Amino acid sequence: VNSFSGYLKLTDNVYIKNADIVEEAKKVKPTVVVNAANVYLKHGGGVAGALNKATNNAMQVESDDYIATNGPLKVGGSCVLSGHNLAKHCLHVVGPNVNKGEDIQLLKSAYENFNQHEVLLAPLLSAGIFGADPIHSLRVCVDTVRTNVYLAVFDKNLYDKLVSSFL
Ligand SMILES: Nc1ncn(CCC[C@H]2CCOC2)c2ncnc1-2
Ligand SMILES: Nc1ncn(CCC[C@H]2CCOC2)c2ncnc1-2
Repeated sequence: VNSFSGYLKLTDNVYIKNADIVEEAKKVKPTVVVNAANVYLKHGGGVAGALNKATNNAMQVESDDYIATNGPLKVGGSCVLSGHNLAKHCLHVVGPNVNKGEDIQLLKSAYENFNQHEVLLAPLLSAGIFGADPIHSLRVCVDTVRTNVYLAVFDKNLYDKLVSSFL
């Protein structure tokens, strides 16, 4: 049993809810919240900007030190950092950004990072300002992630479309 509430079950391991990933993290304090990161961990907008704002910029300060030591992530890669006031840990995952011309085949590699964690609260990778089709992102998630993932879909309109169209 876990603390996640109000989710619709899509498969054995994937659950979905119309929710802002930030308010959900604040309520649950999950072991792992996933950030929709870029390779520079520059948390300007989208899910990353919202998560970072909720940490009072502490996520960005920690991230700048990580990049100064390690250099940029790979598209499709990840790193584990603090979850600050939102979660125990934040898994920063880089999905391909279609609005920068990155290979959408890298979306599967991105979701494979989730398999290193038994339970996660996550957004749909490469959705929103990363420019991918969220229906596609949900299909790759279901077909790639084997651990238990609780997806927070911000847009109510999109949430209803994802559920209604799910095979
Ligand atoms: N502000 C900064 N940003 C980036 N780097 C590169 C770090 C690369 C890693 C990779 C292997 O070990 C070092 C910096 N070095 C010093 N200051 C830096
Ligand atoms: N605070 C937040 N800001 C942005 N997004 C992503 C918005 C993109 C669309 C497409 C997939 O889901 C919504 C969030 N998702 C959950 N919480 C979020």
